[PDB]
Amino acid sequence: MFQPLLDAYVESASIEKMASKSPPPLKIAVANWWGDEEIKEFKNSVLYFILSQRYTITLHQNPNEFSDLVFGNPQNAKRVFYTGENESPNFNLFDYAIGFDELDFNDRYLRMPLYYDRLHHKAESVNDTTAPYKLKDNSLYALKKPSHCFKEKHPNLCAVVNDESDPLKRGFASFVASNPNAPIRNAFYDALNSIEPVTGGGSVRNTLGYNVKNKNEFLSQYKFNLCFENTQGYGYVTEKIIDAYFSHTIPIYWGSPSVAKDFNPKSFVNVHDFKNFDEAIDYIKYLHTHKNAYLDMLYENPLNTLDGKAYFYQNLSFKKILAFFKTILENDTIYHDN
Amino acid sequence: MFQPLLDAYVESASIEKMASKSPPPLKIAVANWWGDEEIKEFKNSVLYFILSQRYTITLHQNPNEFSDLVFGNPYQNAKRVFYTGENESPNFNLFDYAIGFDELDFNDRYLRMPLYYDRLHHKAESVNDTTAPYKLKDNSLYALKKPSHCFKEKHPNLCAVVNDESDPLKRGFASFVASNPNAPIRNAFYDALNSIEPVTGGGSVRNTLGYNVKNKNEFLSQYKFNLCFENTQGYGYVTEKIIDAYFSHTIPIYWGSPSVAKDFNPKSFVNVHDFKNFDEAIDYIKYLHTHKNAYLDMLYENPLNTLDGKAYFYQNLSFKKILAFFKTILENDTIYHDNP
Ligand SMILES: Nc1nc2c(ncn2[C@@H]2O[C@H](COP(=O)(O)OP(=O)(O)O)[C@@H](O)[C@H]2O)c(=O)[nH]1
Ligand SMILES: Nc1nc2c(ncn2[C@@H]2O[C@H](COP(=O)(O)OP(=O)(O)O)[C@@H](O)[C@H]2O)c(=O)[nH]1
Repeated sequence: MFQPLLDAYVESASIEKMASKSPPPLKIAVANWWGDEEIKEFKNSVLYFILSQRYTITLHQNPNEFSDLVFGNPQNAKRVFYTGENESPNFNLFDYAIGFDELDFNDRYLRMPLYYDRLHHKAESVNDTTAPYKLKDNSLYALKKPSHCFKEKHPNLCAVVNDESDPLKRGFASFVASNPNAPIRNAFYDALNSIEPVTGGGSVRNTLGYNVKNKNEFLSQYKFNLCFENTQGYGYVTEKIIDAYFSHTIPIYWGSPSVAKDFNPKSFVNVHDFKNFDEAIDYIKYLHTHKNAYLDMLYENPLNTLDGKAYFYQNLSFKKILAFFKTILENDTIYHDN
Repeated sequence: MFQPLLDAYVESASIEKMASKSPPPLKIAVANWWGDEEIKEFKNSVLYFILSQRYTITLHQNPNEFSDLVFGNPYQNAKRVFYTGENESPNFNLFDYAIGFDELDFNDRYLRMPLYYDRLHHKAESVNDTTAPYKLKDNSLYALKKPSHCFKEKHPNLCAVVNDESDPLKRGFASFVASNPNAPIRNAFYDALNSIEPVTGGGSVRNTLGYNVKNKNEFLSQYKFNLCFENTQGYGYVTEKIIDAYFSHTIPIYWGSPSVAKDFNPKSFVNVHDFKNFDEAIDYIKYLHTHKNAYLDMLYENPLNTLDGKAYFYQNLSFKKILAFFKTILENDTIYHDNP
C-alpha cells in the first residue's frame, strides 16, 4: 500500500512559509572529479530540491571560486560527502557527510538514505491527473503543473491500485537487476526460481528476452518483487524497496539487516529474519498460497507507526535536512585535514 | 595536583580478579614491520595490559597465520580493529571496529580511548616505586608488581615540589618540549609567549638549553607552566601531553582538542580555546604568573571534572568499559568490513 507512505512523505516535506524573507544566494561547488551524469543526478536529487526551498543556488565546478560548500566523494571550503553507494564517510577528508550509516557524530553527520530520494521522485511523478496515487491539495509537490501521462505509461499499475484488477491474479515474482556483481542476490534468485519461476527484467538472470523499460509497470504485474541490495550494510536501504511498494507488490528484502527500523516489518518479507534462505523461501511459499496473509501484508502501511502517526526513522524530514545545512553554514570550523 | 587524577585512574582500573588463572587464548595480529622494540612497547601499552587481565595473548606478525583480531592501521577478511596514535579518524569500510579520539557513537563499532589514558597507565607504573611522591592504593593492580626505587633519583626537583620541600612559586616561568617542527600554531604561540616572558625550550624545536632534555617530567617540574599544545587540532584529540603537565606539578597551557574541558576540569589548566585570540590567552597567563593566589588555586584543582563530589573520566572510560567493548567484539560474528 503505497498511498500511506506517500502521505507521510508529503508531510515530511512540509516546511514553514518564508514570504517576508527571500532565499539568500548559496554557492555550491561540486568536485572536478565529478563526471557530468553525477552532476546532473545531484541537481535532480531530493537534497538539491530541499536546499532550493531555502536558498537561491548556484552550482558550479570552478576551484578558483570561493564557495559556501563543496560536495565530493573520495581547498579550505567546507567539504560535504554525499554518495549513493554503500560507502562510509572519510571524516579526515570531509567536514560533513550525508549517508546511510547508523552513526552519530553530532553536527558532522546526517543519515539520509537513498530511499528518501526515490520517494521525492515518485511524488513528483504522481503530480499527474492520471496517477492512481493522490497528493494533498496545495502541498509542495502539488504546486507544479501536473502531467497527464501516468495511466498511459503504467496501465497495469493503475488498474490494480484502482481496484479494477485482482492483485492475486498476477505472475509470481519479478527480479530487475543488471549489476551481476552481487552473489548473494544471484544465489537467492537461483534458489527461489528453482522452486517457482521468477521473472527477469534486467540484464541479470534475464528471462524476457529484453530489458524492461518501465520497472514500475513491470513490477506491478507480479505478486512479489525480489528486492535485494547489491551488498549488506547496516542502514543501507536504497530505492529498491520503494519501487516495490510503489508498484503495489510485496518486497522480498535483503540488504540492511536493520531495515525494520526504517519500514514496517508486517509490510514485507525480511530475509534477515531467517537463519537460512530455505526458511525464507518457506515463508515466501506460504504467502503465495495463503491469499489472506498475502493481502494482509500488501495492505500494511509501509511505515512504522508510533503515538498514532506513521513516521520515518529518526524523523528524517525536510526540516531535519535544512537544519543540518543551516548548522553547517553558520559554523566556521574546518574539521578536515589540511 | 596529580594525586587525585592518579587516584581516579586507579579506581577506573578496578575489575574483578580472574578466577583461578584459566585465561582463554586471544591471538592478535600486529604490524609485520615491528621489531622487538615496538613489540616491547606494545606489550606495555594500556590496551595490552587491560586485555592480558582476561586473556592469554599471543601476538602474530606472520601474514600466513589466522588471528582472532587484526590491529593497527598498516588481512582483508579478518576481524579488524583500527587503532592509531595519529590525529586520524577510522575508515569503517576497511575496519569492523575502531578505537580512537573522536566524539562519535557507532554503537558496537567504536570506542573512544584517548592517548591520555595510556599515558596515565605509564605514570601509574612508574610510581609503583618506593621513592615516588605519588601514592598507589594498597594491594590494587598497579601495586601488585615489585616496586622499583629510582624515581626520586631521576626526578629530584619533581619530588621536592610535590613533597612540599620546595616552593612552587620559586621556579622558572615556562617549559616547551617539542621535536616535531611540523606544528605551525604551536611554534607560533611559543614565539608569541616567549616575546613577553622567556620560555625555556627543551626539545629540538625552539631549544634554549643547548641540548635535548632527557627526562621530560623532571624538566617540566622546574617551571610554573608547561606550554602544552597538540600538533594539530581535533575534537577529542587529547594526547599524553596534558598528563605530563599534571604529573610534573606545573600548570598546562593547553591547545589541541577544543572540547578538552569535557575530559579535564577547566579550572585546572589554561584552556587556550576559551579565548578569541592568543593575546587574550597570554594576558591570562601573564595574570596567573603574577597573582600567586590564582596560580596556586589552579595548580591545586583536581585535574578531573567532578559530579556530586566524585571525580570522573569523561563518559566513564575504565578498564571495565574497555573489556566490555572487547568482549562484545569477540562474541559478535557479524562481518562489517567490505566483503569483496
Ligand atoms: N527499467 C529497468 N530498470 C532496471 C534494469 N536493471 C536494473 N534496473 C533498476 O535500476 C536500479 C540499479 O540496479 P542495478 O543496475 O542492478 O545496480 P544495483 O543498484 O547495484 O543493484 C535498480 O533499482 C534496478 O531494479 C532494467 O533492465 N530496466
Ligand atoms: N624527554 C624528551 N621528550 C621530548 C622531547 N621532544 C619531544 N618530547 C616529548 O615527546 C612527545 C612527542 O613530541 P613530538 O616529537 O614533538 O611529537 P608531537 O606529538 O607531534 O608533539 C611529547 O610528549 C613531547 O613533549 C625531547 O627532546 N626530550
